[PDB]
Amino acid sequence: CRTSECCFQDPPYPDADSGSASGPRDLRCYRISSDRYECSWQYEGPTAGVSHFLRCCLSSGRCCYFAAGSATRLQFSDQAGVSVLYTVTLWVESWARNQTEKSPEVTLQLYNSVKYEPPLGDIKVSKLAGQLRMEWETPDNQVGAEVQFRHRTPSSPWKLGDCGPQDDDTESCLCPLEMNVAQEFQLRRRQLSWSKWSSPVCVPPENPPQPQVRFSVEQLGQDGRRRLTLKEQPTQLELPEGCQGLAPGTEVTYRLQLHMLSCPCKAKATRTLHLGKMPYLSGAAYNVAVISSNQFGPGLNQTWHIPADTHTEPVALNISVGTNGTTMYWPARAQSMTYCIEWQPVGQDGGLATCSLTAPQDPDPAGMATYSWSRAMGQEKCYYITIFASAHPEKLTLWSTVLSTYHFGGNASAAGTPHHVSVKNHSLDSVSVDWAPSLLSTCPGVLKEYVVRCRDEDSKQVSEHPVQPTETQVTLSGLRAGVAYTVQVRADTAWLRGVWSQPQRFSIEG
Amino acid sequence: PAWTQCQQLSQKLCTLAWSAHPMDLREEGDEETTNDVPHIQCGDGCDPQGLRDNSQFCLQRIHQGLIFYEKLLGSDIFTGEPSLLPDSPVGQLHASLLGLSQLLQPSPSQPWQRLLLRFKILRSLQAFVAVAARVFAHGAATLS
Amino acid sequence: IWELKKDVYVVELDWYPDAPGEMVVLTCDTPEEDGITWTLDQSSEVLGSGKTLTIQVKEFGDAGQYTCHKGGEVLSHSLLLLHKKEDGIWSTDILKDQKEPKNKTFLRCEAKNYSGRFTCWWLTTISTDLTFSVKSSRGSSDPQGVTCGAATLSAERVRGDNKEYEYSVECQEDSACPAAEESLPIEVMVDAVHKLKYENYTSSFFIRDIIKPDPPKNLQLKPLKNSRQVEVSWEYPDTWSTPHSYFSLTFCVQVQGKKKDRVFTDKTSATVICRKDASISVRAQDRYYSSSWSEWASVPCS
Amino acid sequence: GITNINCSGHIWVEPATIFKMGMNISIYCQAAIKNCQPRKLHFYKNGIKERFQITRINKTTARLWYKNFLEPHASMYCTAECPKHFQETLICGKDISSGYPPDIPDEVTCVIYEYSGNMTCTWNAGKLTYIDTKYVVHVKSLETEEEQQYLTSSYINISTDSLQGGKKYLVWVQAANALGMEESKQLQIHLDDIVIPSAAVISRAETINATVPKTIIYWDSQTTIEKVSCEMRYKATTNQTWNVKEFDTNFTYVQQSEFYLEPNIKYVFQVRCQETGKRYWQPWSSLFFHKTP
Ligand SMILES: *[C@@H]1O[C@H](CO)[C@@H](O[C@@H]2O[C@H](CO)[C@@H](O[C@@H]3O[C@H](CO)[C@@H](O)[C@H](O[C@H]4O[C@H](CO)[C@@H](O)[C@H](O)[C@@H]4O)[C@@H]3O)[C@H](O)[C@H]2NC(C)=O)[C@H](O)[C@H]1NC(C)=O
Ligand SMILES: *[C@@H]1O[C@H](CO)[C@@H](O[C@@H]2O[C@H](CO)[C@@H](O)[C@H](O)[C@H]2NC(C)=O)[C@H](O)[C@H]1NC(C)=O
Ligand SMILES: *[C@@H]1O[C@H](CO)[C@@H](O)[C@H](O)[C@H]1NC(C)=O
Ligand SMILES: *[C@@H]1O[C@H](CO)[C@@H](O)[C@H](O)[C@H]1NC(C)=O
Repeated sequence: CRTSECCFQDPPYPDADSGSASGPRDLRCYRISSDRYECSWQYEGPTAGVSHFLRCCLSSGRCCYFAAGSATRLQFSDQAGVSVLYTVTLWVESWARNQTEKSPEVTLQLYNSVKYEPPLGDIKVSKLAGQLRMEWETPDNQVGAEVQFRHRTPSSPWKLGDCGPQDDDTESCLCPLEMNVAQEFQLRRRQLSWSKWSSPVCVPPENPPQPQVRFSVEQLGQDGRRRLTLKEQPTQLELPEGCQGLAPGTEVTYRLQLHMLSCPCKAKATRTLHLGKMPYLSGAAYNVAVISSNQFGPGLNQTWHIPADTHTEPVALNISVGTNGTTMYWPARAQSMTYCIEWQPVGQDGGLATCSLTAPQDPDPAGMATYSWSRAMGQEKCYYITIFASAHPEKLTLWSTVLSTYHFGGNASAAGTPHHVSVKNHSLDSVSVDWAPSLLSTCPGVLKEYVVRCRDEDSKQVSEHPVQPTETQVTLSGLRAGVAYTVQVRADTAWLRGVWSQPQRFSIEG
Repeated sequence: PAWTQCQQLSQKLCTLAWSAHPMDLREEGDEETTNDVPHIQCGDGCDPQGLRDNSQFCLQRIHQGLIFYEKLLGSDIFTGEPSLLPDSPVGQLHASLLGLSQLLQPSPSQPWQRLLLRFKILRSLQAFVAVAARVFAHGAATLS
Repeated sequence: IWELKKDVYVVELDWYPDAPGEMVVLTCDTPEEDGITWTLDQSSEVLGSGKTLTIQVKEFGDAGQYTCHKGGEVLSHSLLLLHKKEDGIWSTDILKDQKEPKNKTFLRCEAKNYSGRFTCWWLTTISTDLTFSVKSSRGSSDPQGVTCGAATLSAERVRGDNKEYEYSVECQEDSACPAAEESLPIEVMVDAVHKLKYENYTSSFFIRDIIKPDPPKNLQLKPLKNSRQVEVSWEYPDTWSTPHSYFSLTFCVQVQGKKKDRVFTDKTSATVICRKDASISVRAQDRYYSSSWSEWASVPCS
Repeated sequence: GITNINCSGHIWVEPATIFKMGMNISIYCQAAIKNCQPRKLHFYKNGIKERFQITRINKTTARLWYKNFLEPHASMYCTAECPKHFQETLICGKDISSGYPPDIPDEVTCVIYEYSGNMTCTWNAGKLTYIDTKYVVHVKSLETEEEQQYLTSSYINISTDSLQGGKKYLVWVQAANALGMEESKQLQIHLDDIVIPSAAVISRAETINATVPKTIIYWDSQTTIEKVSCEMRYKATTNQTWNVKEFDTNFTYVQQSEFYLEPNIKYVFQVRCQETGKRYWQPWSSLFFHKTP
């Protein structure tokens, strides 16, 4: 009559007298939903032109049948006429090669034969009160089930346990948790037939492993940058045989956190990146931290410190000290460049660099960039100065070093005057001129050379000779005995001639 | 009335009342609210035609509702324990309500009942402050 | 046993195994008294005789269209729709559970504007012999007038091994006042009938609670010359109520492409920046009562 | 109702609404909704649904069981889901407080203060009871057997001129709350012995440059008691030890006292006194800091 309605008429084939061994067997009927039932059987022998039929007979004695065709199972709803609140008798009749083969009868109440299904893969996992807790939504129309679990580690077999009664919209199961090895967990249910074991649940360790990684940094290029590179990758976590390659949600996530130690006067100096995206760094100092995390949270992090570059470059840095403040001038690299200037007093072990940030600047008519501050670099002292710049100041990975050099603050001409200058008779025609190294010698690259002046007081003749910046002793020869002489020494810089020391008057006695 | 200030402060009132109570429980026996809570019904002249005809009828009802809701927000339901934070938005609600009522026209309960009472009062307050802010919004663009 | 409609009766049942069912008496609607015969559905076998009929309703096999005859002619009809009661909980087999925003949400109703028109959608996987019947009213102590039309089919979709059918119905409030403050809610009462199984559902709401305005209309973009900054221009949705200075809408604008842009403008225009192959997407919400957001209507950045 | 909450049942907790802190409690909600069987009960705690650990014993009543209940106060109400209604239906609620029974009070002392017309009494409280606890002070005479009872949340004073039933009295305190009550030991007092004089204050301090540097400390007390003994603590600011000396002082004039202290060291000074022979002493006076030249 219909695909889902029992026909209360005779089957269009005679009854089974053959009794062949091959045929339908194992007829079981379960209730899958609130108003849908299914019946499944197995057929023995070849399936060459075999039509199966499901037969039912109610309490009143009237018998009906379904036209299952060649399928091995059938579904119907409670309005098909098959009684669901009472006792029915179901048996399978199969027609093949012009013969009939019946099946053993099964007598049951269809509303009671319910088979419960394990959880449908969507199981939540969590850590509560020192024990692992997993929760799954209840399958539809399958409330009230005894639930039983089994678990194993990579080094242990299955262990059986119980979670307790389950009578809610969502279930739960309290399980022990391992510290460093992962676990596999499989789950099954039975109503207050036991269900088949679930798909595997895999659980990662509560504390993620420390990131076992190694880094390398390139030498500072002429563009002012150097790239960071990963030398060693993190070691893979040991997973049980049933969890290997299974459960992507149990994977450990690694994140790289960069902290620029230079330019501390900036608004933000930290940025988080993926370990697969290696960044470019300037000649500044940086701290690099790697953080491991999983579904339970972050683990122990490892941090590496990258030191600042110490190379000194001879760049035309002009510093002018005015009545209202000090101004710095240096060659600009490109248009719309934001500059960060750092200076450290020489000899101050562990002293923090003073940071100054400029607005975006374009090269001036002389091709120079400028920065001014109020009265500040202390006077008569040497400073190590490093300048960084970026066209995209918000991107820490785009900052580059402009210059790195030493500079003497204040009046270098006056403060650089050679001290403790002494003249001693060496021979009847020569003298020794010895002096203490000027303050400029403590500033690498600032002291260009010394100059010695000798004046004969009787003839008024003056002679000047240049001396290397590393020499503080010279012997002057070719002098006349009994004559008065005057000597002075000065220290010259890359841009200014120094002030002459106090004139020392002497004469050769012997 | 001062339509622009009233409109902007009623906007403040709407956003505060929706910040206070961003959930549901049904009390049996409730079939006759009647005169317990004044409401703006149809026929109080708060539709645009009612505003363009005569605003006094609508503003009278709005002021009565406002003073009722200040009396509710100032009783032991919102001052008694569990005591709310003065920095919590609830305290701001009473100040804004007092402001609106000023610019317009110059039973004891157990500690467990007060959560439910606060929720039901905020639920009614949002529904009333919506139409109040609407009628003040329409005035400041037509009846200027 | 009670009456649902003319010549249709609903029998309640306690649905547990080996139930005793209920006792049911049937009476033919005729002034005659003798020579009365009865049949069930299309079968011609006589079940009983006389003006009255007594049956014991135990299962769907005992329910169906009962007919009384006299002289070989059909006198009247009496249909029996069962109503399963499972341990005090009635059945919800017919209408599929949407489970949003909470469980057991069977009817989902929405309104585009404030004028008093709503529309309820409900989902089922049952294709044939299905017959709905919707009635509605405002309040229950002293109901007012709300009229609902016939329930038709809107769209059909396939999900999983089964199908899925979506129905809808348009209802209008008779004495609608778009500006008032609602005090007592609306009731919707659906009578789902499928062959011989009767079910019946209910939903209650405030009109201000179920408002979802239309996607914003007439989206046009004009960026600044040689600049990625684009100002967004649109108009209020057509179906929204009027005047727009009373029923005000606060908007939302995002920029999505393949870095999150979120702005809420109470004015009909705003300016953002489009990346390469991005889309400007716009929403809407009633400004004063946060009912619900609107679906995105978008055009792409080029 | 916007001003009232209607209960639709009842709720009680075992053992009681008030109980000892940290015990195991059981909350039984019995829904009494008319024309409805409760689909699901749904307990709440301060508006937060505690979903875990519920047992549906039977259709009307479900049980929620707590382990180690550590809140001083919590609002608990139980709700229900009716099959036809959409919102949860409230059944009823209760408020529960947890604390401790009171400890035994000790260290009972009482003093008359000079000119005050009062006796002040104090006693220790013990562990925190976390609930409303009340103290009852009993003052019984040894001579006329008359007892006077008094009430405080903390401490109290008794006026001197109410103790006319002789001079030998007996005082003890009683601590009371809902979870227990304990009594203190009985303290014996006599009004002559318990008098403490008026507070002594240091005025100034100067050091005299002599052959040995002498530092004099200047102080007075406004008492009228003829016989008074005192004690004073002096120490360097860098030292932790105290140095105390005894005096017999008559406060008709400002008493003077010399000290031999190390130069260029800042010292600190404090004083306490008592009626000679009496049990109680004054508290140490406020800290006076002085630095030798
Ligand atoms: C949704 O479904 C529920 C469950 O089926 C349904 O509740 C039932 O409603 C009917 C009709 O409202 C109730 O039957 C009534 O019961 C009262 C109480 O005794 C009687 O007085 C009524 O008698 C009248 O009607 C009879 C038959 O028409 C007449 O013979 C009589 O003379 C009276 O005129 C009537 O029997 C029934 O009790 C409830 N069920 C329960 C469990 O309460 C509800 O009505 C449905 N709602 C919608 C909107 O579809
Ligand atoms: C016992 O007497 C003392 C002395 O008068 C009271 O202490 C004073 O109390 C008042 C009122 O609170 C305060 O304004 C004073 O500052 C307190 N003085 C001191 C020195 O503390 C004390 O309160 C009395 N006890 C009781 C229970 O009232
Ligand atoms: C249901 O449970 C409560 C509490 O356990 C009990 O007092 C009662 O007798 C039970 N039965 C009924 C019908 O309430
Ligand atoms: C005596 O005690 C009472 C309270 O107990 C207090 O009000 C009064 O001030 C006290 N007397 C003096 C002198 O402090």
